[PDB]
Amino acid sequence: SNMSLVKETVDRLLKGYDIRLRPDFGGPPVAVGMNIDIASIDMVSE
Amino acid sequence: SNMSLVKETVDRLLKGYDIRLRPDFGGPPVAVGMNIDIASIDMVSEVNMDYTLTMYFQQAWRDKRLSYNVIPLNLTLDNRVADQLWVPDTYFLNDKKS
Amino acid sequence: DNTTVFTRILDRLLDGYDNRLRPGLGERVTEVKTDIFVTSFGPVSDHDMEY
Amino acid sequence: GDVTVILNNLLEGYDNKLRPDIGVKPTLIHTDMYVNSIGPVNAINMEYTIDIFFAQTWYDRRLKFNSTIKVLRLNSNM
Ligand SMILES: *[C@@H]1O[C@H](CO)[C@@H](O[C@@H]2O[C@H](CO)[C@@H](O[C@@H]3O[C@H](CO)[C@@H](O)[C@H](O)[C@@H]3O)[C@H](O)[C@H]2NC(C)=O)[C@H](O)[C@H]1NC(C)=O
Ligand SMILES: *[C@@H]1O[C@H](CO)[C@@H](O)[C@H](O)[C@H]1NC(C)=O
Repeated sequence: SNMSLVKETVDRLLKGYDIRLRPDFGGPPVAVGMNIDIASIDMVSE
Repeated sequence: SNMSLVKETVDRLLKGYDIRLRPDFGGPPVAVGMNIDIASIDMVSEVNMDYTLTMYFQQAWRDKRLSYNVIPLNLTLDNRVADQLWVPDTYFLNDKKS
Repeated sequence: DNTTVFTRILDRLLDGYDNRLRPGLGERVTEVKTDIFVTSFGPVSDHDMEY
Repeated sequence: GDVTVILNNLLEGYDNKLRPDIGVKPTLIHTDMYVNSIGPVNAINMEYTIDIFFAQTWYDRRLKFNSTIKVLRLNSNM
């Protein structure tokens, strides 16, 4: 079943994962790409 | 070192401590003294029929469970340890927002 | 993969640490050096007497 | 009683991070709404208030159980 594969994979990926350290903690910087989808601009108050 | 003894004392105090039980749970009532330092009376609204006040609200009581005789000095602790201690369930009846 | 070394430094630092005792609790005063960068001084409300 | 062991068996080895049929087929969700009140219409802020009971139904075969009981009726706790 694909459920067992996905569960094993997700358990392995989160096996011993340190949230305190970023990707490439001591190495080069990580590049973050940003998208924005503006749904509304509500109230422009003077 | 001194900090090691203080840490040992605090760990001894808080191990086996039941926060669900008041001090003297099956005995005489615990006396709680209150004192207040009023810092502001801000808005006195006739529309809402209320007033806002800011205060330092201090409650003092005795808990024999939290007694220690090794360290001779008073212990100011990180405020989060309040979550691990019993505190009286004081409320304000005429309070609307706090 | 040098992330495990830093992970070990981090978990060894907190090994035996007690965040309920200020540093120097029985020995000295803890000195806190402070500074402020005001990114924006907001509006003033003379009605509420606040800023 | 027996509902406790049913609930314990349903949640053993259960990963709530994965939708049912996560790599097989899409999850089909039937939706119902009951409108208790369509509140005030604010025309200066271009909005209206509405209170509803929102109901969602789907199938999770990890939650399948064989018992004399036909339906477990639970509060928010689970
Ligand atoms: C209403 O008041 C009570 C008590 O003043 C609040 O309960 C306290 O809630 C905080 C945060 O949810 C608890 O801290 C948490 O501790 C756990 C470890 O037990 C930690 O994993 C969390 O990260 C967090 O630090 C605190 O223990 C808890 N104290 C008591 C005595 O229950 C409650 O949150 C207040 N409710 C609201 C809506 O403000
Ligand atoms: C602890 O506080 C009390 C009251 O504030 C004071 O009388 C006492 O001397 C203090 N103890 C020490 C060791 O400073």
